[PDB]
Amino acid sequence: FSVDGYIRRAIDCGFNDLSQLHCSYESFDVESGVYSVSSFEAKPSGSVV
Amino acid sequence: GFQKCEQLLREYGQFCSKINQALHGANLRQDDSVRNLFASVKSSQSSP
Amino acid sequence: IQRLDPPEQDAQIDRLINGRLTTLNAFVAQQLVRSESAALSAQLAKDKVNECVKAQSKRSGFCGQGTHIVSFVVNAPNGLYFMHVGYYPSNHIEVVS
Amino acid sequence: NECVKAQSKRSGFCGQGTHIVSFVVNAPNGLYFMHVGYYPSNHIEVVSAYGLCDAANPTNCIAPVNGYFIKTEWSYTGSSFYAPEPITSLNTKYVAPQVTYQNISTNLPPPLLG
Amino acid sequence: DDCMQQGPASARDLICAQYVAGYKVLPPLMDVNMEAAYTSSLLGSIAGVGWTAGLSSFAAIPFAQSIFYRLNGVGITQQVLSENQKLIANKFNQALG
Amino acid sequence: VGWTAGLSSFAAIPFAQSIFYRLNGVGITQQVLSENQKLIANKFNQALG
Amino acid sequence: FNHPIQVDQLNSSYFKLSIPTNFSFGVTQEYIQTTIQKVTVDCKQYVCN
Ligand SMILES: *[C@@H]1O[C@H](CO)[C@@H](O[C@@H]2O[C@H](CO)[C@@H](O[C@@H]3O[C@H](CO)[C@@H](O)[C@H](O[C@H]4O[C@H](CO)[C@@H](O)[C@H](O)[C@@H]4O)[C@@H]3O)[C@H](O)[C@H]2NC(C)=O)[C@H](O)[C@H]1NC(C)=O
Ligand SMILES: *[C@@H]1O[C@H](CO)[C@@H](O)[C@H](O)[C@H]1NC(C)=O
Ligand SMILES: *[C@@H]1O[C@H](CO)[C@@H](O)[C@H](O)[C@H]1NC(C)=O
Repeated sequence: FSVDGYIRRAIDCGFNDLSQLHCSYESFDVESGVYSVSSFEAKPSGSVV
Repeated sequence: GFQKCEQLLREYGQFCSKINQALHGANLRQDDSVRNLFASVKSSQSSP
Repeated sequence: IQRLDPPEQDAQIDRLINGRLTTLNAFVAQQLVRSESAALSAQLAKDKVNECVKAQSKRSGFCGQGTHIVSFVVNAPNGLYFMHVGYYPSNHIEVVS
Repeated sequence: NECVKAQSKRSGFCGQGTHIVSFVVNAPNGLYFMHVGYYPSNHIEVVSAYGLCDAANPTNCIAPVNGYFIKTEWSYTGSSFYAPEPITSLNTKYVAPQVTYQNISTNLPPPLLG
Repeated sequence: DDCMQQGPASARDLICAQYVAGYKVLPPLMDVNMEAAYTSSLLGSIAGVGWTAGLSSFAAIPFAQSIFYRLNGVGITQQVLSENQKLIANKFNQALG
Repeated sequence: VGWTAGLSSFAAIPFAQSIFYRLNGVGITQQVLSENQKLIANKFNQALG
Repeated sequence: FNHPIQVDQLNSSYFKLSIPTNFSFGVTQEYIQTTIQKVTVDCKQYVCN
């Protein structure tokens, strides 16, 4: 949010792992490093009943 | 000693096992600390 | 138990459980912090006996203040009480060397 | 730095006994120190001097270096192992005279034969 | 039993609380006489341990003799220590007294 | 490394030679170390073995 | 209580020396932990699955 309140820039926090990093620090600029982020989930391919 | 409570306590997992083990280890730590400390204060030779 | 039936009795007992579990976790966390601290401190005591008491130290400020001469040790309620005897100069004068 | 890269003179810092040499290997969550110390045994009691002075020349006195002057007349032994050897200029230092030094008048060691 | 036949010593008696609250204070690893034995043997080792090279031999020398070597070792000459032995002992005694 | 003054020079000397200096430095005389070099090495070896 | 060797003081200008006649080498073993296992947690997955 700019001083005048408009949104000029944003991060989609679920787009990729880099985006998740920015969101977790609530910043567009984070320091260099190696960070753990949410795992890449396995998803169901079907169901058994 | 209330059974209803104990029944509900069980749903929190082995809570008390964790309390007891953590303190048991913490208590062993002092016996080991003391044993080591005194082993080092101990003199080989000394005058009366 | 005497006042309430199970659907509400449960909620009330559960509040007491949560509070007591919290208390015990806090207690244990502190016994672990305090025992870790005491253990480090015990190693300091070990070093002082060897450096201070069983030897004359040349390390300024390790034992007592001033120049170390001799130290003694007695037991204390939760540890050791060190008695460091140092040499304290006074009435300094200036000379040319 | 104290143990492995150096011989330590700090009692109990490294291992027990008198430190000689230490080695290090890795361990699962850290280092495993291997401290080799010198452990004395079979101690005996002998009679020692604080120092020796020439009885004829009382201001000429010696003290042992890293050892003791022992009766056996007087001889020198290293501090960690009883093994009498002659008192020589290599195991003595000249010192100011003291009331506790012995006055020797016969078998004067070479540092006092002046 | 003390907490039953006499009861709590005062308000908030944490020793008697043990049998009520559900906690126990455990005894220390060594009794008092053993700890005293360790520091007593330590006292008797001081003069003869901090004396010369190596940690293997013991010089059973007077405490006073040890002090004078300790003072000489920090820069007080032997002529001074010899003239002032009674003064030094008195100052030492004042420091501890 | 544990041989003389300063941390800047390295004396590439035998381990055994280092041990004898270390023993001499704690109060065992050279006459003793010289007579007992094999005894000393054997005791050292027993300690590690 | 394991008593130390008692060495008497003398009423004289001499002193008693309790000195070794024998020796051995021994090894004091010591372990120093320098690290702990490094763990990260996917907190969102842990809590909500
Ligand atoms: C080996 O020989 C030495 C040298 O003779 C001997 O040590 C000397 O012993 C005498 C006493 O036998 C000391 O002389 C005096 O002793 C009294 C004892 O109370 C002191 O009070 C005296 O001090 C006063 O006088 C001094 C004179 O200058 C003053 O300076 C001082 O401030 C006091 O006023 C005095 O010490 C003598 O000093 C010592 N010598 C040394 C170097 O200390 C030694 O005992 C003999 N060895 C053995 C084992 O007998
Ligand atoms: C022996 O010890 C007593 C203890 O008071 C002392 O007064 C006396 O002078 C001592 N004798 C010697 C030779 O030191
Ligand atoms: C030193 O102790 C060992 C222990 O067995 C013994 O075999 C050896 O003969 C001893 N040496 C002396 C000089 O007593």
